[PDB]
Amino acid sequence: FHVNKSGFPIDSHTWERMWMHVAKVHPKGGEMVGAIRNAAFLAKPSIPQVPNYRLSMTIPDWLQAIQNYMKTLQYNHTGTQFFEIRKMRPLSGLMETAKEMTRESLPIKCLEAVILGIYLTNGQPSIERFPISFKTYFSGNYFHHVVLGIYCNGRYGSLGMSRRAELMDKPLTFRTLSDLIFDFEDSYKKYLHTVKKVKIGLYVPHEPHSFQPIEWKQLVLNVSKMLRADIRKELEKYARDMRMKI
Amino acid sequence: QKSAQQELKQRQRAEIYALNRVMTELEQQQFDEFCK
Repeated sequence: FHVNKSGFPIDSHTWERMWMHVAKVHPKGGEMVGAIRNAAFLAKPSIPQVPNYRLSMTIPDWLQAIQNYMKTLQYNHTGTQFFEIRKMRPLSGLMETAKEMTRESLPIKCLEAVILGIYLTNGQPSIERFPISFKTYFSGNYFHHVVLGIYCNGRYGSLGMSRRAELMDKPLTFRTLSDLIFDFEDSYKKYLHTVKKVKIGLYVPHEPHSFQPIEWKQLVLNVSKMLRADIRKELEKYARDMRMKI
Repeated sequence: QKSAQQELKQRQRAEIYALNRVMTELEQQQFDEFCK
């Protein structure tokens, strides 16, 4: 799990460490890397068009166009995250990074996608955006994951990106925040993950103050220690607090 | 200057997507060893 901090083009140290990582991970490692590096007839990958809301689109079609765009960039399986995201940086600067991702047009992981999703939905006030972070346990280790929760016309859904199809986008059909979270919990268990912690942020402002960051953990729930009824109780109370702007 | 680096950016992008295809297929095969 490396992160590219050298910008673009990627510098030598970052580039070579990526290649050594994949050489090690892949069973046919050295043969594989030699087949790609300096290969002479590599396809030039096409550059997908950035989605942009039009009055001629329904909101679900527009958000599906956003999710399809992220799928076209692809989930980043190389081990090197290509765009650095510093989570407490002001939104103003994060939006410059999101713009950069649409320009360089490379594979992305879960945090990059949350930032992209904010960038691509800014300016449509009928959509409210808030991050949902998961801490899970699987065979001896803790894993971290984040998606963009959305609320629109009285329904919850999400956008996101993951190595799993069930841990990302959810359609606008959940009637409560609890139903959305419990769907993530039930999906996680298909993969023998136990959810240890759920964190809900605040609504991401469409017009943030110059210095305003994303708030990632307004609500933090140690879910593995609580019963279903207590979890839903807390989620519903926080969600109504959000919807009221309390 | 700002031209040799564009050539390098594009070269790196083509190799990144070739690499990502191979790694995606490997994860899909290891994940299938899990589901089986």
